[PDB]
Amino acid sequence: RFSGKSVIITGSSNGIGRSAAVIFAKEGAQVTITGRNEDRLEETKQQILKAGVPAEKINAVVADVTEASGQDDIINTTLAKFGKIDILVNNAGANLADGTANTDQPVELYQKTFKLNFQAVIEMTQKTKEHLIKTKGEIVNVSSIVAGPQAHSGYPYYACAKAALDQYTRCTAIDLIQHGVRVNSVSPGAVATGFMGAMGLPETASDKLYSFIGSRKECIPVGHCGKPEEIANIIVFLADRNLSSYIIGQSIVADGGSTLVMGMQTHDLMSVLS
Amino acid sequence: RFSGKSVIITGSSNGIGRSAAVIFAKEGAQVTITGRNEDRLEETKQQILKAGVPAEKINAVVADVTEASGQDDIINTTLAKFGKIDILVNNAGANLADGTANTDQPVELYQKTFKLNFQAVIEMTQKTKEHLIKTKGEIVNVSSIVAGPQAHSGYPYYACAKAALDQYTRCTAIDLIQHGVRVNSVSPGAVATGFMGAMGLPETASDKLYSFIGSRKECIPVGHCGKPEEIANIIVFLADRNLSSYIIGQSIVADGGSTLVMGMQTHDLMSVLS
Amino acid sequence: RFSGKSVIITGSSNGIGRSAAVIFAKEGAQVTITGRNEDRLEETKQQILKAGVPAEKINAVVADVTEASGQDDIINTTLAKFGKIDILVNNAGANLADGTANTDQPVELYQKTFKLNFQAVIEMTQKTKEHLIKTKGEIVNVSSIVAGPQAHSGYPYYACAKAALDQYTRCTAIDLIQHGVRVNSVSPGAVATGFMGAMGLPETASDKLYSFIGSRKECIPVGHCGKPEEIANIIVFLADRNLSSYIIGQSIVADGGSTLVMGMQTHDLMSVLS
Amino acid sequence: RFSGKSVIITGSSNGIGRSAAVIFAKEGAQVTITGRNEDRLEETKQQILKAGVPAEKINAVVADVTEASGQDDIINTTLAKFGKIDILVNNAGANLADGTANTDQPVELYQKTFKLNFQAVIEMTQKTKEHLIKTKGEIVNVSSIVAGPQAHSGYPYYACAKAALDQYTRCTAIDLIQHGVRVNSVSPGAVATGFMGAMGLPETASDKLYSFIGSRKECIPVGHCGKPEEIANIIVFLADRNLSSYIIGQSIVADGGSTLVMGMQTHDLMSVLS
Ligand SMILES: NC(=O)C1=CN([C@@H]2O[C@H](COP(=O)(O)OP(=O)(O)OC[C@H]3O[C@@H](n4cnc5c(N)ncnc54)[C@H](OP(=O)(O)O)[C@@H]3O)[C@@H](O)[C@H]2O)C=CC1
Ligand SMILES: NC(=O)C1=CN([C@@H]2O[C@H](COP(=O)(O)OP(=O)(O)OC[C@H]3O[C@@H](n4cnc5c(N)ncnc54)[C@H](OP(=O)(O)O)[C@@H]3O)[C@@H](O)[C@H]2O)C=CC1
Ligand SMILES: NC(=O)C1=CN([C@@H]2O[C@H](COP(=O)(O)OP(=O)(O)OC[C@H]3O[C@@H](n4cnc5c(N)ncnc54)[C@H](OP(=O)(O)O)[C@@H]3O)[C@@H](O)[C@H]2O)C=CC1
Ligand SMILES: NC(=O)C1=CN([C@@H]2O[C@H](COP(=O)(O)OP(=O)(O)OC[C@H]3O[C@@H](n4cnc5c(N)ncnc54)[C@H](OP(=O)(O)O)[C@@H]3O)[C@@H](O)[C@H]2O)C=CC1
Ligand SMILES: CN1[C@@H]2CC[C@H]1CC(=O)C2
Ligand SMILES: CN1[C@@H]2CC[C@H]1CC(=O)C2
Ligand SMILES: CN1[C@@H]2CC[C@H]1CC(=O)C2
Ligand SMILES: CN1[C@@H]2CC[C@H]1CC(=O)C2
Repeated sequence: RFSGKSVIITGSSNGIGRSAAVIFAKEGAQVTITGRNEDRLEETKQQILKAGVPAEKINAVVADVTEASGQDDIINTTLAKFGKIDILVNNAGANLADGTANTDQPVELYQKTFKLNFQAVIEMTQKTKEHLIKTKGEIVNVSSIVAGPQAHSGYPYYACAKAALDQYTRCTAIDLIQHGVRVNSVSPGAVATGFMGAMGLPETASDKLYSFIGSRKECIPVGHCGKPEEIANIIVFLADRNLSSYIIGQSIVADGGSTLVMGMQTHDLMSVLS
Repeated sequence: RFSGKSVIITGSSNGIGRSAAVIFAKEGAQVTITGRNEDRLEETKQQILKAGVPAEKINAVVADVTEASGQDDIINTTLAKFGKIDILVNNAGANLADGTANTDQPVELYQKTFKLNFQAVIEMTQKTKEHLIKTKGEIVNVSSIVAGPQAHSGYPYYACAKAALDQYTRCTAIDLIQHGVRVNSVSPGAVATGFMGAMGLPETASDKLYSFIGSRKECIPVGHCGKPEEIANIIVFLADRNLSSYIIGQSIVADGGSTLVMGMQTHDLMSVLS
Repeated sequence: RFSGKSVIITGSSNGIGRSAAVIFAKEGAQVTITGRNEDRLEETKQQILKAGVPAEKINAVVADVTEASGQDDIINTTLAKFGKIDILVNNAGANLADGTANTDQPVELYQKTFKLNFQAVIEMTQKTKEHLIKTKGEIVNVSSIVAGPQAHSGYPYYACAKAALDQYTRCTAIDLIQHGVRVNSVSPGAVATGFMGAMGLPETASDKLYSFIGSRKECIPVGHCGKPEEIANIIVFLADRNLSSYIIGQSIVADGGSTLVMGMQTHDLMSVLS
Repeated sequence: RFSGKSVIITGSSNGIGRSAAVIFAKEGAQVTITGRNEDRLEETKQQILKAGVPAEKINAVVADVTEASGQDDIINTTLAKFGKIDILVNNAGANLADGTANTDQPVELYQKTFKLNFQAVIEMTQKTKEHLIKTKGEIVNVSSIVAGPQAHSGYPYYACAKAALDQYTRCTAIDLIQHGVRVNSVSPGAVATGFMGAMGLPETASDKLYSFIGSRKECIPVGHCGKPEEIANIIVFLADRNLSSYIIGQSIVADGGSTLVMGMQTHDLMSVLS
């Protein structure tokens, strides 16, 4: 339970952020849900309400997490309404696509990619710090296996932003634990959300993709494509001092086993000898 | 909840294994607790009973996990009494000490060390496999930060056994997930248990040690020495398909942040310039 | 030998870059040395000339690696004077300081730190590619143990920039190898150079700091503080396709063993028991 | 040069060891080559003689590295003929096969796999130490990408033995460096040698297998299967204190980029959408 806890979940107007928000709410938390898409943000709110959570325990904020005023709005409204902040979930993120790929992607794409997936995390962390230390709270960042240890050459900026995020999780974890706040992270593998849709893929195509990798053991050993709730459960676990108190500055990989398979292992000996 | 689940926790006559066993039991599991020390095994049983768990839901077995007959006894009695096996927790382990240290420790110490911390894990895994696949169960191994990434030159065999364990967790996870069983692990940092006592340290000395590292931020950033329950909570989380289903073949580090600190970082710039 | 090889070493006006430059030159390579400080760049040129290398083999360029103008001059002058580019070593880097520390360092320091330690690498890589694939050349990046696996909470942006670099090395390595160009990196530990001076420390304080860590085994196990040449040697090995041809997208750690020591290991058992 | 250097290369009767042996010899070192197969050991000696090296510089010893008798002969003959030992390269190793696979391989295969790939290293290290600290020598271990970070479920014991080796390299490196001896390692990926033959594959099948993976970029990004010399080169670099002096307790990965590819990346987006 997170009864009474004030929780801020960035990027909760869809996917992982949404699931996490409903879980926190079902666990008795006062949650600040936010995003840019007003319709989807409303959908998240309705799912929480449908869960039997009173409207006063929900603070929906329409904002761009990369904008200073948007960040301030998210934080100020949660403070005004809940009077404190216990947990910060830096979940908002995306693999920004402009049509280019590989090392040829423009630096402008690099700037925007880092602006969202990294700089915004720094800013939310800095602006939330003082409040988290007054409650001896938590921070849970949402990284990705795209950070490594394998190469993700098709989209280096997104991959490197996450890699930067991981070391930021470790740095802020060791610095902030001094003041009583724990910092950890989750590195998801493939998760069927609106992620590919945001990259430009029609629902029909994103579905085909998630379905394909979810059925190929060399893609996802576990036998199914990740679901938002599966990642949300681990974000919640890491946000629960009572259960994960001894875990500090770590990002637990949740990829159904994807990173445990090499490209060379997709061929079996026999078939190669034929 | 683990209502009805059949759980085998090796090394549950003390420390982490004990805590995990009581948690599983409190969660409604039928637990097989085992060890070599009859008195301590009984103490674990009593703690479970004191928790309000009926005696029929407890299978206490006195055995040496490195002995074939001991392993068989553990497995057979749990099958006879519970009729199935859902979770295997390879927790039994120890840093065997014979008075020597560093690369000079004898190979005989290496053989015994691996016999317990590694070979016994292989054997329990092989003998439990078929039953775990009939229930599409779980395996949770208990490794250690002594496996790396830092060197632990004072006791190379214990350190290397754990390192071997980690790759075994990954290997068996990818091989066994094909048949529906998930395999993960936990790599604890310092935990105040009977661990140092088993190495030859009197309770008074082990207490002084755990107390010292628990109060030095450069030793354990979190501000306290690990408690068995803190590691147990994560073993339980990993044993819960419903919550950690997408985590496969991973060992989550729980060391209060110890491995995040370098030896060179124990000196601050100013004091060095003085 | 690098006879018939055109090499560009950014940040070769001092420290590691300087050493790398003199070795490449001694091995018969046409070398382009660069930096912002003309006095020190001249000193580098001087050491190369003293090594018996003819002036027509050395192309000194004053430039700011973060400015497009500087980048273009570095590349164009080499192409104009040497007609091609075989090796590019992204050595330029620094832990920018503004007096602030920890998670409190301003985003402005972040932006400047990344522009130098990461964006400059992206840009030099993008602008040199074409010529490197022309000669089936090499790329050697210089990172730092500051990227991980330990936390470096005092200067997060410098740490995270290096963490991003490492994933960039991997991404470009896998992307550019299909065009015949190898990408690798070296992650140095502490090395007595002008690094600390650039941070604001007078030579006396710098020498003191370096001497101290070089004499404490819990700081640098190898027994001495690293010297520029020790890192230059491995940069040269990685730049020599004839010798390291099978190493791809890797960053070899050269820290005299620093990352192999935990902060907790700085205290021996007996000291604690008293 | 290794002029005035006495070098022991276990497993130098074939593959990587053979290549390493010829290079060391070409660099003017007194070399001790060893193996069990006298025919192949002779072939190694022959290549060294053909390289212009005098017979008094080469000490061929027939021995089983897993037997104390063999270990003592390897060491004593070198000391008797060359008077000292400067470098020890633990190259001997093999993925022992008995027809079984996966987590089902018997503990008996485990014991044999570890005795060769791990215990033999412990023993050679313990028995050579004294002489290595006498000359402030080097130790280079040969591991494998088989240790991780990916799973290698088909042959767990060989994989785990290498994982144990890596932590042993780190432990002994930090322990032996205080006595002036450097310990490092190289983790090769696929390399066309007699490795597959030892596993039971006829030369034709072996050549086919090696050619296949060397031509598929998702298998070996670099474009070719590794050759013994490519690994020997890095072993020699690590054995050359004059060049790698600052590298301690590290195992550089030389797999032509294999570990940088995920099984999921073997499928491109467009192929999936159709
Ligand atoms: N899906 C996958 O396979 C993986 C996802 N991840 C991580 O998960 C997160 C994304 O969620 P899913 O993963 O659920 O993605 P979508 O389901 O892609 O969710 C994106 C979320 O973040 C928000 N967001 C994106 N950019 C901005 C912005 N500039 N300002 C405010 N909000 C923004 C979206 O808001 P709305 O659209 O209004 O803007 C939305 O709530 C990222 O941190 C991502 O890296 C990591 C690994 C794999
Ligand atoms: N304590 C710490 O700081 C850390 C502990 N760990 C891991 O935790 C586990 C040990 O528990 P704690 O950690 O709680 O240790 P103790 O509290 O040391 O518990 C040891 C447990 O394992 C059992 N055990 C040991 N050897 C054998 C054997 N041959 N046959 C049967 N049972 C055996 C003991 O049985 P009884 O004594 O009868 O025999 C007991 O239940 C190991 O896996 C260890 O590596 C990992 C990192 C840190
Ligand atoms: N020293 C250490 O302990 C470690 C160093 N490293 C890496 O080594 C590199 C730094 O070299 P040393 O290590 O030799 O450092 P200094 O000896 O600090 O050398 C810095 C070098 O880079 C150049 N440089 C810095 N900023 C710029 C800029 N904006 N434009 C052009 N050139 C610039 C300097 O040129 P001049 O000042 O004219 O501009 C100089 O040649 C970095 O990549 C750093 O991260 C990694 C780990 C440890
Ligand atoms: N080939 C590959 O793709 C990879 C190889 N490696 C490592 O390379 C080494 C093997 O060499 P290649 O790689 O050249 O293999 P083979 O070409 O397989 O060479 C095996 C070598 O070790 C010796 N050897 C094996 N078992 C014993 C024993 N019991 N006693 C004495 N010598 C023994 C052989 O001697 P002879 O048979 O007389 O006994 C021979 O010189 C191992 O350490 C292996 O793990 C790591 C990764 C990949
Ligand atoms: C890197 N890439 C990200 C997350 C896993 C993988 C597949 C996908 O669909 C999006
Ligand atoms: C390696 N060593 C093990 C576990 C953490 C560290 C301290 C201790 O007391 C026992
Ligand atoms: C790697 N090395 C460490 C931390 C940053 C850099 C400079 C120094 O003096 C100590
Ligand atoms: C590293 N390399 C991989 C797996 C084991 C070894 C032999 C081979 O042919 C492929």
